[PDB]
Amino acid sequence: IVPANHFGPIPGVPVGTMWRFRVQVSESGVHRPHVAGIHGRSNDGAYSLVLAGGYEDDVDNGNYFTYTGSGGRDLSGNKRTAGQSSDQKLTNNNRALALNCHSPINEKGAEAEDWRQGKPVRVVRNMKGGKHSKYAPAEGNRYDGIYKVVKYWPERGKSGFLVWRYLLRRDDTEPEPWTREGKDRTRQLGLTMQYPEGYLEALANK
DNA sequence: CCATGCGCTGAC
DNA sequence: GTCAGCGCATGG
Repeated sequence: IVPANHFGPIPGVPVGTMWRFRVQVSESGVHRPHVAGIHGRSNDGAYSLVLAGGYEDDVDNGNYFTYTGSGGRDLSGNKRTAGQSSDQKLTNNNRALALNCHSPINEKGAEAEDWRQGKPVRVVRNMKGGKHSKYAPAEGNRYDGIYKVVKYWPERGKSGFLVWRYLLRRDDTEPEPWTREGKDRTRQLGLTMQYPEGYLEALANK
């Protein structure tokens, strides 16, 4: 298996692979955190991210998307998500993702000199993003391939609070799973939704 | 030890 | 559709 700080595609996991739950995506190594949208280390970079419609400032255009950093929220009361109530900061996961950009870390944001030389990020799209994106899968989670950070910057989001934004652009030879070519490949590879052991059983009875 | 957290399940 | 809160993994 690969280390937790592995950059790039996970061997044996082609674009198009699908998992019903986040813990399954974690177990595969594609996106380790089972909750966080970003998996990264503040002195290395981000290895992967998940688009799940969790942040109102995200803009999903398929091969291109504007991702929002995490944080800027009050999670007291043992919460995992909430609306924006404070300015986000270029720290922890947010800092890791900015490091993927082919440019020195910049507190005011930056643009890549040559975006193709930036560190790769494995991208997963979750069905919940389907509320505003036509690229989200109908069910579960789907690995969509490698993307790179073209630029990142801070600005006031819909809430009026400062949020960090990142422009990601796809850089993968495997076809996008939402195109005719991607669907054909998924079919040819016989990829199907992965469910936990005995999940469907208990699911039906519910 | 402690902060973070783009989930998930059940009760309206 | 809202919404309250819990275990756990990862990073530091």
